[PDB]
Amino acid sequence: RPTFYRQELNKTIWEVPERYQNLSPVGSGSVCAAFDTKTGLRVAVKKLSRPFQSIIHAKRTYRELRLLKHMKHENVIGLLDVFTPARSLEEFNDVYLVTHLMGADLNNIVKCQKLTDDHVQFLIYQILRGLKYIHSADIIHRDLKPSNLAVNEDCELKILDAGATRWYRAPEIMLNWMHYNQTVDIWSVGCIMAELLTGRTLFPGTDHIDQLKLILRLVGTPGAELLKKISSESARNYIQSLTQMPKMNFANVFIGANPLAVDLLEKMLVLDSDKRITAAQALAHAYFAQYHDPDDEPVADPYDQSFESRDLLIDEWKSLTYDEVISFVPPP
Ligand SMILES: Cn1nc(C(C)(C)C)cc1NC(=O)Nc1ccc(Cl)cc1
Ligand SMILES: CCCCCCCCO[C@@H]1O[C@H](CO)[C@@H](O)[C@H](O)[C@H]1O
Repeated sequence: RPTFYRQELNKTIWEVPERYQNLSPVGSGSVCAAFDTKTGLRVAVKKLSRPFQSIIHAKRTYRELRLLKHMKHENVIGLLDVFTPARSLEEFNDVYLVTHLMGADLNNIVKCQKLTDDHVQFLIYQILRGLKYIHSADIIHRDLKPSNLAVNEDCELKILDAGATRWYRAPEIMLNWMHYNQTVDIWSVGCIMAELLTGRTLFPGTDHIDQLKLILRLVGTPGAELLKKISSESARNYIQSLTQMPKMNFANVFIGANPLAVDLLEKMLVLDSDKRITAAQALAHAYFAQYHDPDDEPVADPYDQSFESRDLLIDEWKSLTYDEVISFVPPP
């Protein structure tokens, strides 16, 4: 145990190792920017909010620590440190996570700077590279969106999950298909890419039903091959009565754009999730010829997520989370 110190920021009490100095809030879990003295770099410190209040909250805390500890990739958020002031399992009630401070997210970059095709290839390439890694650990993001993409002054990017919200969501998630293959994240990428190319939100729906309406206007109402696969009689009938929107020609939609960018978008923005390009396939697409290195697109170690099936007591999840804090080994 290093030495800790108390400070109040925005009516929140923060107890951190003296290692971390100059704390100033960035967001509300609550996040502070800090100076890491041992390494002399700026970091973000997140104080977990009510981590062990319910069984579901306690499992989320554990899930969050388990995940961040596992993520070891350039284009994915990584855990620099995890600490608790607690001297013992009985004293355990707060969790803090430490990661790189990246100065800005992808909205910010898009909403005032017009991006070149080269900017788009590089930024999307990095999202796909990080996604290949995420997906190889049998993890699905489910909420990919520009605010979950941190970007530095070299436009190097990492994927995170900080916790408008639905403009990037796969149509199957908004019909609560409740199965979801990993290509839901690829839908999200198509939406992000289109917006980097045009500077405009692809599907800026006002509410849930407007969202879907806008999606179908571009990609059309489901074709016969898709409808064939819908096991739910009600879902089928919901779908089949809506006016039968034709699939738009993307070349006629994304006018100024690289024909290779258009081809890739067509392969990502498919209603049928069985037919969407995977992260690994997308990396070898010609759009990214300048960036693609098949020997530098690493996959993750096996990730044991059997805890996901488990129904445990708050204090069990708490103890399990406490073990993970203790076993943490900081990066090189
Ligand atoms: C839950 N989750 N899932 C992922 C992915 C899927 C991107 C690996 C990442 C995370 N969690 C986070 O990204 N958590 C997090 C913690 C501290 C800060 Cl300052 C910012 C974010
Ligand atoms: C309004 C009509 C929207 C239909 C879009 C949903 C089609 C998504 O695609 C479906 O996703 C499932 C994964 O969850 C798979 O099991 C199916 O095989 C696949 O076709």
